[PDB]
Amino acid sequence: IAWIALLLLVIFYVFAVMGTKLFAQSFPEWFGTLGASMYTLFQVMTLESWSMGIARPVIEAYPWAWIYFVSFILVSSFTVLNLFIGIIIESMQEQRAHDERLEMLQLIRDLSSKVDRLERR
Amino acid sequence: IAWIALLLLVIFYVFAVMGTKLFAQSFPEWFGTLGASMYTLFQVMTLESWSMGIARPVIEAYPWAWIYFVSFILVSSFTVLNLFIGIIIESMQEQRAHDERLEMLQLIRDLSSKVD
Amino acid sequence: IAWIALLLLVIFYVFAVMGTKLFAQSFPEWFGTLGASMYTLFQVMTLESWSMGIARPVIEAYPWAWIYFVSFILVSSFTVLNLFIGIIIESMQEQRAHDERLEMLQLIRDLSSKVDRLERRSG
Amino acid sequence: IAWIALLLLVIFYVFAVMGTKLFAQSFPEWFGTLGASMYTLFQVMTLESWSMGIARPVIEAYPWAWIYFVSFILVSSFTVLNLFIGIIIESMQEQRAHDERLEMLQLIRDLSSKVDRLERRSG
Ligand SMILES: [Ca+2]
Repeated sequence: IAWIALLLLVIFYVFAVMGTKLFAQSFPEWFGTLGASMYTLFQVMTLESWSMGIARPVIEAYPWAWIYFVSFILVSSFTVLNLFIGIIIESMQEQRAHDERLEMLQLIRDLSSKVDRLERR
Repeated sequence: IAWIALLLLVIFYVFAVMGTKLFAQSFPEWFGTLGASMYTLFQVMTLESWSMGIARPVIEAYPWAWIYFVSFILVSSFTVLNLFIGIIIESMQEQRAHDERLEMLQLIRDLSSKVD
Repeated sequence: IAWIALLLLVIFYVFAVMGTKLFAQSFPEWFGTLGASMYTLFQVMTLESWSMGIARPVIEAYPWAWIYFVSFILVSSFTVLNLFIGIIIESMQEQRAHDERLEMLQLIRDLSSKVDRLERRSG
Repeated sequence: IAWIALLLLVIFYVFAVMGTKLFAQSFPEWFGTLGASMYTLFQVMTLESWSMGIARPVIEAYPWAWIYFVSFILVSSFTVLNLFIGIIIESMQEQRAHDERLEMLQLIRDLSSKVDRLERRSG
C-alpha cells in the first residue's frame, strides 16, 4: 500500500511546479504558487471543473497544457487506482520450503557419499 | 461495516457546525444553518462544485477554510473508503506440503542409516 | 448480479414519475416528461451539477424536493454499489507438487528396497 | 487486463468520429476535429459538465445525440468497470522449485543407479 503513496506525493509535487512554471504568469489564480497549484491539482485530481473551469481556460492561452491536464489525470487516477486497489488486496489476501529442500538436498549428498564411501569397501 | 457509519455520521455532524460557526455570517447560502450545512457538506462530500462552486468562493473571504474543505474531503473519502471496503470484506470473507517433505526427509535419514 | 438491475431500473422508473408529477409544472426543462426526467435522474445519478444545476434550483421553489434529491442519490449509489460489487463477487468467488513428491516418495521406497536388496545380497 | 484496453481505445476512436461527423458543424468548440472530440469525450468520459456543459446544449440542436451521450457513458463506464475490475481479479486470483525437485529426482535416479550400480555388480 503506502510504498506507492511516496510516488504519488511526488507526482503531486512534480506536476505542480511545472504548472507553476508554465501558468503563474497567466493563471495566478490557479498556478501562481504551489499554495494553490496544489489545491488546483487536488481539485483537478478530484474532477470537479477540471476542464471547463480550469483547463479549457488554461488552454485558450496555452495548448501546451492540453496534455498537462489529460496526462496528470490519467496518471493521477492510475496511481490512486493502484494504491486504492492495494488496500482491497493488501487488506483481504515459501522460504520454509527452500529450507526444506535445500537441506533435503544436503541429505541426499550425504547419502550419495555414504554409499560412495561404502563403495571403496 | 456499520460500526464506522456512526463515526461518519458524527464527522458529518462535527464539521457541519464548525462551518455554521464560521461561514453562516458570509455564506448563509451554504452555511447559515445545519439545514444546508448538511446539504452543502453532502454536496462537498459528493464532489460536484465543491471548490469552484463552494470553497474557492468561501476562501475568497476566509483562507482559514482552505483546509476545512480539503481536510473534510480527505477524511470523508477515507471514512467512506473504509466503510465501502468494509462491505467487500464483510460480504466476501499447506501444512500438508511440509508434512510430505518433513517425513520424506525422515525416509532418507532412514535410508542413509541403511549402513554397515 | 442482474437480479438487482430489475430493482434499479424500476427505482429509476419510480422516482422519475414522482419528479414528473412534482416538477414538470415549474421545471419542464428537467421534469416535464419522463423523456428528460430520465436524462435528469441519469445525470443526477451521475453527479454532474445535481445540486447547483438541478436541485438547489428545484428547491428554491419546492423544499419538498430537498429530500427527493438526497434520497434518490443515496439509494441510487447504494443499488449500484450493490450491483457493482455483485460483479467483483459474482465474477471472482498446487497439484503438480503432490505429483512431484508422491512419486519422489515412490522413488525412495524403490531405493530403500533396491538396497534392502544390495546391501543385503552383497555382503 | 490490457486485452480490453484495445476495445476501449477503439470505442474512444469510434464514437469520436461520429461526433465529429454530427456536431463539428454546430459545436466546433467540442466536436470540430478529433483534436477536441477526444478531449470532449475524455471529459464526457470523466463526468464533469457532460450534460449541462456539453450534451443538454448539443441536444438543444440535435435530439438524436441524446443517446450518443447516454450510450457513450454506459459503454465507457462499463468497458472501464470491465477493465478496472480486471485488475482486482488479474491482480489477486514457482519454477525455481520445479528446478529444485526435478533434479533432486535426477539425483535419486542417480543414486538408485549407483546402488543398482553395485546390483549389476553381482552379475
Ligand atoms: Ca461533478
